[PDB]
Amino acid sequence: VDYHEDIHTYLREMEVKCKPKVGYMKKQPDITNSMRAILVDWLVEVGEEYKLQNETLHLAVNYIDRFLSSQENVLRGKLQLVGTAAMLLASKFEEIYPPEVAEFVYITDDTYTKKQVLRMEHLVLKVLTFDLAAPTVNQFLTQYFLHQQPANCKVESLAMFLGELSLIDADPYLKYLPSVIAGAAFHLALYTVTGQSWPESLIRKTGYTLESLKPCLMDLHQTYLKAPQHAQQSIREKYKNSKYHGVSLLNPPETLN
Amino acid sequence: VPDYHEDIHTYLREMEVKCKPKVGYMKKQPDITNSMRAILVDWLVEVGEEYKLQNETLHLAVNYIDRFLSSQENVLRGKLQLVGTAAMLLASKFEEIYPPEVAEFVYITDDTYTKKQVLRMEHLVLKVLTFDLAAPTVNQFLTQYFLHQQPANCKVESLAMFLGELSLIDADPYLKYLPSVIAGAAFHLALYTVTGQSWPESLIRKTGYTLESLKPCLMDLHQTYLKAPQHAQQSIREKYKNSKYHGVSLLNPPETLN
Amino acid sequence: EVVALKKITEGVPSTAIREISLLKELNHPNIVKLLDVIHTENKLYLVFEFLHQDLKKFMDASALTGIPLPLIKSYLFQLLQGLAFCHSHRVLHRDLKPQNLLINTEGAIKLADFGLARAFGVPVRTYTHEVVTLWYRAPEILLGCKYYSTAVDIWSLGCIFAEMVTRRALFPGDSEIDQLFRIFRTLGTPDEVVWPGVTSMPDYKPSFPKWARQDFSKVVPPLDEDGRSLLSQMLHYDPNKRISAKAALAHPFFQDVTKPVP
Amino acid sequence: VVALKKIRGVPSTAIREISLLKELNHPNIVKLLDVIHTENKLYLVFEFLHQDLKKFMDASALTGIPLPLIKSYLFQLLQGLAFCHSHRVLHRDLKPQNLLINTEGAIKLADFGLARAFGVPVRTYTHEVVTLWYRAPEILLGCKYYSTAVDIWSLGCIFAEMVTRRALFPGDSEIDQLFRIFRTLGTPDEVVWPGVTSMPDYKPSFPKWARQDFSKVVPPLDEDGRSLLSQMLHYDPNKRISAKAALAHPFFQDVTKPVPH
Repeated sequence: VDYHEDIHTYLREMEVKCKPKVGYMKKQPDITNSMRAILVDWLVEVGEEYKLQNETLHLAVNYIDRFLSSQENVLRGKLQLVGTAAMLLASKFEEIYPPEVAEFVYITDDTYTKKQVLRMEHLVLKVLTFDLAAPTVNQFLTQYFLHQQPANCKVESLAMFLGELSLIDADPYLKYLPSVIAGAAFHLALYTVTGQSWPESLIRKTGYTLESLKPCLMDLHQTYLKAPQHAQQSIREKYKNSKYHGVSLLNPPETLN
Repeated sequence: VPDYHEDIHTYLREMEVKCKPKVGYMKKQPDITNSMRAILVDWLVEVGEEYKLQNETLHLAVNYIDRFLSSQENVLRGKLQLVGTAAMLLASKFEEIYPPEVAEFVYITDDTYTKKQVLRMEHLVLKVLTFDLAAPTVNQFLTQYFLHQQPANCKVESLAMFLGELSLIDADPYLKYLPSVIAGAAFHLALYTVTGQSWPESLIRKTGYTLESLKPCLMDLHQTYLKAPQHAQQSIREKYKNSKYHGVSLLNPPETLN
Repeated sequence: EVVALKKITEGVPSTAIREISLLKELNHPNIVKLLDVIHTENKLYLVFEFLHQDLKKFMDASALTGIPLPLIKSYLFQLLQGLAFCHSHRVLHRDLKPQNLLINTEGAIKLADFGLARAFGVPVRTYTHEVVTLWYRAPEILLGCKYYSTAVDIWSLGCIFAEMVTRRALFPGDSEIDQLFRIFRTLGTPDEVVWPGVTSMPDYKPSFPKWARQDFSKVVPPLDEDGRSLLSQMLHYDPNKRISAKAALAHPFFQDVTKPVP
Repeated sequence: VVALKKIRGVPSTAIREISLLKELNHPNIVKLLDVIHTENKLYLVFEFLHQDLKKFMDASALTGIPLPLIKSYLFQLLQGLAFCHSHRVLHRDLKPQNLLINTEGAIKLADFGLARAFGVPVRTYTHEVVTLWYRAPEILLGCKYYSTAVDIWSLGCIFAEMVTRRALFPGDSEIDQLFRIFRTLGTPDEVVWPGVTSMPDYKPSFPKWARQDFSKVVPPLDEDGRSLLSQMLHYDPNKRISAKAALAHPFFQDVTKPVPH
């Protein structure tokens, strides 16, 4: 506890509005899910360099997806400029001290000039119409954590790890709401560390059973099993650190029942 | 005379220096030419005549077209007619009592362009001109100079308007000259042809222009007049055959000025 | 931060094209300031300076006492300055009336609503007939004359001057032919002596009744000789003899003008 | 029509103000009518409201704002705040200059420049944010975490300021602010506020003050009004009353909507 319940109701309302179409990429003619995976992988590395919050990264990915759902023809040469602006916007919304515009040039190695980034910023804001307060997997996770008292830090970091892994693979994660991936991620974290399951209080809160979470939980179990073999590796690198309790080093479970 | 004619002339002389395109802007426009522009303006003259529009309305549209093509880059040849249609629609809205409907500007282009494409070009021309639509024209200066004829000679007025109209067709050389100077040269050349007279002393004091200062523009206009029967664009010569204009386009031009 | 904001199938209407293009050339203490134009595909906004109230709402709130004579002199002097600036910049206003005149708390008054304005030539051509709100419309337009120009704006100011003094509209007509008769009852029926060419105009008829002219001491009791003199020059039938905004500024009536606060 | 209007990469204050305000549709929050964006200018168009509470208070210095109107204003302000916190928004700059009133008797929260969305639970956010006079003790003592409670604190200051017609805690610097709070509410300790002695900018040296009776702090208020104020100026931000629960205080049992002068 008297705002926690109204905020969860409000976030559940808005995660259905702040939405991209699943089948947007096949219409986007010069881009694939493959290229998207490499860009989202890159922003993690950027996040680490400038010690940015996880929320900032979750927001940027939301902006990028919604922008490709709207704009018709994005040339693959522009795809990284879209990402640089999305992350600049998210940093302005969410960080106390957002990195300077010159810093966001420095990391492209002068691929794009200052003019081009401020120009791409404007275009994104017009397309999204300043609707930048999007619900994230991170925001829902942060709410679920309050139902494990006292907090288990190892479960928290592993849930964040698994939520961040969902951002890379448009197929399949675009056809699940943030609240569902958070549910699947928390239950998977809780079961691997403690052997416990999606608790009764979070069933009362969300109205989600473990049956409803099954489709998403089974996709996230497979990503976790073969995260060692994935072409993108920046997230695993990130979560080996003692800041995140070294949770990427943990062996996944073989079965779930 | 009214105690604001003097003030209005001074104000137009100030503002004609500001609504200005660059001489040879067309060289920095890779897909279009002075010739394609000559064809466009000669077509606007016909559109004028079909819908009974005022000469002021044609003069404004040409001002809008030259300032637009001076600012925007890479205007393609399949759009040049759509720029022209939008310029004439805006000038109509500014200057006419009864402007033709949007449907009429679509209909004269024989459905090359949709209604939505014509309204988007109107939005675009207004954005580039920043709503500065109240531009001085040759027509506005001629109209003021005509009052210095006593008594009033409508045959001279008609030849003066015809020569000013011929100057809209040819970007080279008439972009080099201000509207006040082209009106001066047109009025003298009409006076001299019809009547044998010259740029009057009352207009030397009013404008500050001597016959000597008009000479560059007057030599270019004399060549345009002599050569007009051979020009590829012929809509102005046909328009000023009418008895409404006293058949001035059929008059023999003078072989010499001195 | 506090501003006045005008929010506009034939694209951009001719009223807005004329309002913006003319109003952005007019920079004078007695013409409302257009601060900015906001133009996108979907929407077009005119940002004007904020002004307290219009002259119509002030006259209504002042109806027991009337507007003090010194403040009437101040307001007419300022309005003639703004109108003179308009005519010097080839602009006819064509809808002067108390609802289109705005005042601040410091004692200023300004021309506004240039929606029915237009740029005029030297000389003028035929322009749109049946312009100006009926009550403030000059006899040239009512009688359907080929040509009208700056004089129609001076007529409107004369109707507004008398209205400030008497606290009622001078010519409150219900139709074109009812407006004319109300004008003829106060100023007399015009003829060829006082207005050469009057009996030739398209909407004139010889059957019109002949009223004698009325003394201005009865039409405008509160005014002195100088004020009656100025009002009668602003309401001259012949638009060639009607005083200009510029010449009116030099009338003896203004030879003691101050700037009182409302 | 008359409007309030703001012009000006694109600043963080404008990104937050637009994105958050356009979700907050409530009669006690300033309406953002429209946003026009060009490759040059960015325009925020707000509903016009007569004057700010600071200008009304000064113009009311002769008689002071009457109690029925004070009760009305605090009731409406708490409805707007309750709405903000319930759509996960902190204002973080509540002062009389940012509360706007109309002729018809309404009051509204304005200037969401310093505002932001908050997670549940909250992280460490911007080190110090509220204007010095209206700033909560937890910010001054430099706690990791602040939340909804900082807005209730600022509002409690505005409540007293309407009633007594002067700033409750008008301090010059951060350490002067505390000493002005400590004088009136008494020096806090482990009893009233479990935490204080841990927190980074707290010192054992801090001087002692005994608590002052609200009969003196805000004389003209009844028992119910004095009860609500102490519940809005409570030290521990976990035990400080919420905007929601404040609406159910018996102070409001007889609330109405008076018209200002």
